[PDB]
Amino acid sequence: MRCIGISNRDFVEGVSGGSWVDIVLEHGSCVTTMAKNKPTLDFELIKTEAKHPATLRKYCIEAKLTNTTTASRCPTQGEPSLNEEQDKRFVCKHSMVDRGWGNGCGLFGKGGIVTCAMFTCKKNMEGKIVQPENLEYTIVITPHSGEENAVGQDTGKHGKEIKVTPQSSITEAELTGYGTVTMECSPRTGLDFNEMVLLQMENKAWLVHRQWFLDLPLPWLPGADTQGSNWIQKETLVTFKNPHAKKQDVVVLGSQEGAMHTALTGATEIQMSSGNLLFTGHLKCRLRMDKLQLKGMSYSMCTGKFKVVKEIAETQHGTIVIRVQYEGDGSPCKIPFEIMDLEKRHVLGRLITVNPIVTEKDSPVNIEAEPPFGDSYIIIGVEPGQLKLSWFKKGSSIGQMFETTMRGAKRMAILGDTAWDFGSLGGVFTSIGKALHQVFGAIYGAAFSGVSWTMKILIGVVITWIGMNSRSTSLSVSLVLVGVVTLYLGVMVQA
Amino acid sequence: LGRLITVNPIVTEKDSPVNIEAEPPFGDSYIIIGVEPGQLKLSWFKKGS
Amino acid sequence: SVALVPHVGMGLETRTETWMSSEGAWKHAQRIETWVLRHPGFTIMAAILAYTIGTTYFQRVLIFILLTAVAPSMT
Amino acid sequence: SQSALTQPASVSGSPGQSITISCTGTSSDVGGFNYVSWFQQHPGKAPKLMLYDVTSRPSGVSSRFSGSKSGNTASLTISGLQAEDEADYYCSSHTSRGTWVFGGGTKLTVL
Amino acid sequence: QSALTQPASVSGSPGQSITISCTGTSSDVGGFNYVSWFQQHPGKAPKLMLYDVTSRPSGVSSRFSGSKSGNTASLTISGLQAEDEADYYCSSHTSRGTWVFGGGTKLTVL
Amino acid sequence: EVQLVESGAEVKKPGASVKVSCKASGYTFTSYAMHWVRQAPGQRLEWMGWINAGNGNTKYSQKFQDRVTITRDTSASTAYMELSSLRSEDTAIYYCARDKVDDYGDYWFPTLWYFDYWGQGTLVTV
Amino acid sequence: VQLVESGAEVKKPGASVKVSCKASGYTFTSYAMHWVRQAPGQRLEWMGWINAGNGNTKYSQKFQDRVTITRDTSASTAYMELSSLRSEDTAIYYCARDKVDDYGDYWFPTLWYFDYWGQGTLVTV
Ligand SMILES: *[C@@H]1O[C@H](CO)[C@@H](O)[C@H](O)[C@H]1NC(C)=O
Repeated sequence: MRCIGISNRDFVEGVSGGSWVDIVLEHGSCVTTMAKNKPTLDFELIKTEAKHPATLRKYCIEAKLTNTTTASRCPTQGEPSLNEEQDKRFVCKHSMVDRGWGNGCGLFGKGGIVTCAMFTCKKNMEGKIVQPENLEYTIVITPHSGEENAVGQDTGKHGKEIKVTPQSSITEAELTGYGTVTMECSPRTGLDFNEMVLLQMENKAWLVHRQWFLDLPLPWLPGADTQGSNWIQKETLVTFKNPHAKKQDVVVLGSQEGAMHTALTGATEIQMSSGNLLFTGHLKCRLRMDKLQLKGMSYSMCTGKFKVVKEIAETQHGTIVIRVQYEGDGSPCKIPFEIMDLEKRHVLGRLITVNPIVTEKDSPVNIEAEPPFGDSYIIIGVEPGQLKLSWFKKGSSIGQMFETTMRGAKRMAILGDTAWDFGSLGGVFTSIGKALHQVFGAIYGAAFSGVSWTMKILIGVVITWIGMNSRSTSLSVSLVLVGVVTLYLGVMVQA
Repeated sequence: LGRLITVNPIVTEKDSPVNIEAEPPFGDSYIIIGVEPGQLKLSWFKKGS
Repeated sequence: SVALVPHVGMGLETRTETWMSSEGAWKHAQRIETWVLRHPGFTIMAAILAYTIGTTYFQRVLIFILLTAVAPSMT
Repeated sequence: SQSALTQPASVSGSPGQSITISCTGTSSDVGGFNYVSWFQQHPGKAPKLMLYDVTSRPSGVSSRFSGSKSGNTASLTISGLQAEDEADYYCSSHTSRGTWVFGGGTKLTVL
Repeated sequence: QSALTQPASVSGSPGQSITISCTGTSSDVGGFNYVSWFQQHPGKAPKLMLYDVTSRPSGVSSRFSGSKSGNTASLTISGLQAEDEADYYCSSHTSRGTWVFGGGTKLTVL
Repeated sequence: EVQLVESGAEVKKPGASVKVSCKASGYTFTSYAMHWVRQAPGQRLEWMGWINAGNGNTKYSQKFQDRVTITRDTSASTAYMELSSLRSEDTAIYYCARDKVDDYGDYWFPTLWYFDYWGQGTLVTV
Repeated sequence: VQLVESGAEVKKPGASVKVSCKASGYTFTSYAMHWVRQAPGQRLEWMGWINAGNGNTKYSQKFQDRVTITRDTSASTAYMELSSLRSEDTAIYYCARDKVDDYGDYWFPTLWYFDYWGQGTLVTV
């Protein structure tokens, strides 16, 4: 009831012999589950929480230098010595200047000089880490039944929200009037948070790769430094200039926030302002529809007239939604909603709001359905005052088949081998495909780690040409396939 | 899928936790502790091959 | 600089939009085009070098493309 | 502040009669979206939401109150007019800009 | 590596459950499981009630339970009998190899 | 039971600034955006602004943008509306209506049932 | 397992007071002997530990230059010596134990540290 208006909506149809389905919930998407004699349900991964993160490293973006001091040694006499050179909060450099009689030395040549200035971090950015045990995904399950009575219900929200954690593998949600739904979620495999850091800069946070973050060329402190002054690679944030071999000065390099933003061009912005909330990534769950039953299946069809209070609106997925008010008596009753052909011989459209019912006369009901391509007629109610609303879909079965193939391909590109677990019932074909995809994805990630989309496209074009120019038709086909997949992935990558 | 290392885990005293070492299989696996009424099932992923 | 090494090909990318994805998808191509326009002389030398080290049209084109891409890139 | 939605200053209806209060706005607020909410307010008391989403009404509001929208105009129909329905009715809209524009209001007077 | 923070006083009617908080840093309480709770009756040496965050010695009642979340570790007493009225000190082995004791809290029970 | 309670009516001189307080009870205050709608003795309702109690984001009407500040307190779950440079035409009853923010927390599109619950109202006389 | 200390001592400010804890019921050499002070009405305060196995020590920074901890393996007694005493040192001094590792090194504690204490020693000034 909340995923009609979402562009990234997927319909998981059917269950297994055990009455379970495997669905992968992405943050920006929703899943509508439909099974025979089962209520339609909407599932949305609405939150990921990283709890009690531990600071791993601290990086300096804006620094300042103070207390600059210098010491000089006459040529051939060794190296100059500064007392501040023994303090690690002072950054130092040794260089050689021209020395002679004019500036007070006995002989002519290069004399050693050392410049030390105190290094202070004005602004820093922390990279934090969360253990997989401390993730708390939130999922909203809504019975996909059209009841716009938010005020009418005691709770106020028709959707029921369950918090998934690694501690318990089974989560049970009781949808009042529908039985209960069981979710076997896998927070462990959603995102590897052992290999990731939660990098928060000034008032903005990102989700970055751990090795990338530990290879950042900035002054850093360890996560437990606790004095805040012993920065490690301070030389990355200062410049030592000895332009004419006459004098040496040290200046600081300017705020590096803004260059950090350029560095973060492939990251996902997360939010740490009021808690470490992540709105990216997926969660693979197993949906057990064993104690899930329709609602009001013991009611009798309404013997009254329905008034349309909101005209049939097509959703972005080809399903039509319409709101109908009930005017007749016998308030609690089933809504005789059917999708027919012109002659009303065949019922050729399926209802997505299975078993629509009017709980109260005064309150309207939202009904969604998936009409067929072409002309179809929505008949609502019994014949005295019967509503017969026509509709045209404007698609083709071949067209939506191509669209579904593209949706599945994009899911494979985004989710990887996890795409084989979306709306999947345990089968030989799915398991074999997932194993093959695991092997291929491991090899591909090894071969294409760290390269950008333009590099991916160049490599794919090169591989395609190499394969097309090979005398063996087997190796040629293999290389062309690899190159075409690389080109697709490079085009689909980023964001 | 997995075999226990702390063989024959037993609960001598009620208010006395017992800590169990087990060897899960490579990949996804579920650690089930207890019997059906109130049983606790825990998921785990082993990152090797 | 930190900006010189971006967080681009790290395999952490979801359906959710990444930082500076839209604008930054073509920054490298725009910079390369601007550099080539500003320095037409080097591109001629790169083409001549690629043609000299050839023995196949595919080889020469790849060499020229790589040279022109890395000439602005290597600072 | 945009511009206040305009509706008739007053409306009078005999008990048991059907009364319509029309609210007019631009294509930005009422013509554009469906955030047309009607608020009943008896004098000296906070406004009460009677209609939202043009036609939808809250749980405690009776079926007498029904609303509609046509082009840039929103209508509030009160069937079965009762003496207790003596309050200023304000139409409010969420505008395209992201702000709220209340209507001037009509006083519903019984008989 | 400074003194842990605890409420000065805590009270709870007999039979209620009473919770004490020990807040440390990333090295005192949020870094290591060396969180031990000590019960000291007036004029007597402290008694180790809990250790390893949650574990309790052999002779310690089962009404004493310990939890740790982030940089904060909590001690909860359930039965809250009159003999539970004492000063409760929290400690932790810091990352520098030293021991830090919380300010301590007092249970009034009645 | 959801009830919103505002501080009692106050009387002030034209140059002063008044701070009305709305206290939300019976719901997750941080999960709802608190709106401030003004009325005058016989004139139409005037929307002023909203404060997102979840993250403190605010929005004001152009009419009141320059001289109104909407603040919320997470701890006490209260929403403040301080009207500075508050001149005589500001004599008004000040209500506080509530609308719910999205699951993501931010307030981008309101809920169709906005202003479902109002406060009793505070009368400010200048 | 019992830890016994010396009797309460009264010292004028600026003096040095040495207290002792006698470890019985367990192998003295296999345990580390900690010293914890508590000002009257104040919280406990860790001072340092003596590794009776080999005499290694670690003092709290607040006592590094004043407190000295020594052992007598044969006597199975630990000694706490706090020179240059001041007014603020009036407090009951406790002694707590902690087993050292299999090799007597004692750098990681045992989770059940300070399991057994002494009745404490009162020092006033
Ligand atoms: C460094 O310079 C500041 C003035 O900028 C001065 O106050 C300070 O004493 C100098 N030395 C140190 C160690 O801060």
